Amino acid sequence: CPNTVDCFVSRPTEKTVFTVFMIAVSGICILLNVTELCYLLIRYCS
Amino acid sequence: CPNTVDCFVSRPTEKTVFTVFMIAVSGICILLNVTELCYLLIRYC
Repeated sequence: CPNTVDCFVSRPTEKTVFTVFMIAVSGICILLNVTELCYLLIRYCS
Repeated sequence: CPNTVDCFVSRPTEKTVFTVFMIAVSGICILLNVTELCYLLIRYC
């Protein structure tokens, strides 16, 4: 490409909405897994 | 034009060749007119 070329993405807004949906659900699964992990490690130490 | 575009000139080499000729000849015309300034100031002054 000579110098800098402008390029345009297809459906960027819809892709952002689904990205937010996947990230937020993925982050919740991190909290749920962490909560269960600490629950077991609370009992194991106790 | 978005960002910087590349453009290509038509016959750049032939145009440079003819540019030197016109510049060089006009330099000769300057010297000739200076000579007429000297042969006319020697006669008068």
